[PDB]
Amino acid sequence: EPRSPSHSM
Amino acid sequence: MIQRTPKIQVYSRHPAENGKSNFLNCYVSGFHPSDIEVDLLKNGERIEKVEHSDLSFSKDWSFYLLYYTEFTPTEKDEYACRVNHVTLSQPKIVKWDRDM
Amino acid sequence: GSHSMRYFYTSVSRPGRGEPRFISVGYVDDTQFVRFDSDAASPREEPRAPWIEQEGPEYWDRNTQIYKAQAQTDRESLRNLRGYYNQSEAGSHTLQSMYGCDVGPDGRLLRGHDQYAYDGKDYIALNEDLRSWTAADTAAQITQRKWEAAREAEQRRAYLEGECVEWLRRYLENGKDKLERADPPKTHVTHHPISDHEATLRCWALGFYPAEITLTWQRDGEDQTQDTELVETRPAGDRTFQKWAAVVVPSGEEQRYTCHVQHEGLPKPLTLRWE
Repeated sequence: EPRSPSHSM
Repeated sequence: MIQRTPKIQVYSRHPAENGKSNFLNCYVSGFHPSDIEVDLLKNGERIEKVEHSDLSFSKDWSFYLLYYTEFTPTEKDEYACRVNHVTLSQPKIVKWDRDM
Repeated sequence: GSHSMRYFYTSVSRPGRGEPRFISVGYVDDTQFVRFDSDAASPREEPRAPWIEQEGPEYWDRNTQIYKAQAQTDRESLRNLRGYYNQSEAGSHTLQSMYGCDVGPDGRLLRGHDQYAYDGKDYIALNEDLRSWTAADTAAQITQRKWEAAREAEQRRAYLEGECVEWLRRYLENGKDKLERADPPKTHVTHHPISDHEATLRCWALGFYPAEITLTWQRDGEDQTQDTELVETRPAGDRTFQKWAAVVVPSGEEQRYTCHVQHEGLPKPLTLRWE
């Protein structure tokens, strides 16, 4: 399963 | 900006047998950026309803795609893959050879 | 056996034509098992291998929401990176993401990966310690300080040591023989006269999994490295791979040449001949 998104670059 | 020229291979899924159902493949790899036009041709004419794999890439970040269509090879019918990419000054046409 | 899981994201900006296109694919070893495409009519995670189809609706729902959120995050990242590099707001740019885990036969984590490229250049990568970053340049150092302050490495490490390892183990249990048992190549040699004096011997390996293979031509059991045409390993389209190796030989000397095939699926290395 994919990683939950966190911060933008 | 990074621009990498596509590698192209045209080939069948199974060893070609005239009159026997097969898949015609055009594998484009090693390219950047991902914007690319790939047509399969039968006797110089664009084949409709050609499908492709989901955009993926190698550990060097270069993209690869498989374009394919179901086909029945014959003695006389000529198949090719035509690729357009920002790195190519003209379209690259690779003919299908059943021995490669 | 030893195994890997990887997710590959591609975001491509198209200023003036709406929000960037986001595509994700997931792999176990050399097998693609999921996709998502932000430009699909109703974007959702879709199965691409039979053994993932048994995951319930909560799996597909959760993953779909994650990709939709990541597409918006990548859109923000593309806007930030063209700012960092003082690039035109008119141009198309590419953000690629590649992450996942390598496990051994016992299922324990050997190595975690979480890294990024901008316009095909390495940008930032999580180090093997899963605790620190390598930044390619002063733009990537802006990202690094933002991610250090936000404790991003801890979020990535928790995933790579936890869900990545645990879900890969689950896929290997559900994929059984398709993922654990290598499929050996179907092999044959073909002969193509060039002239009365030269001919091509071509050694074929078809329908093998995984993609790793070695094909070598030998003359009297000595490798013919400098004289062999070797094509890159290519997908058959049915989840298996193809490769061939060719050598040009003097007509009537074919019997001196053997093709050697090494693949994980073979009980032992094959020696083939024109026959």
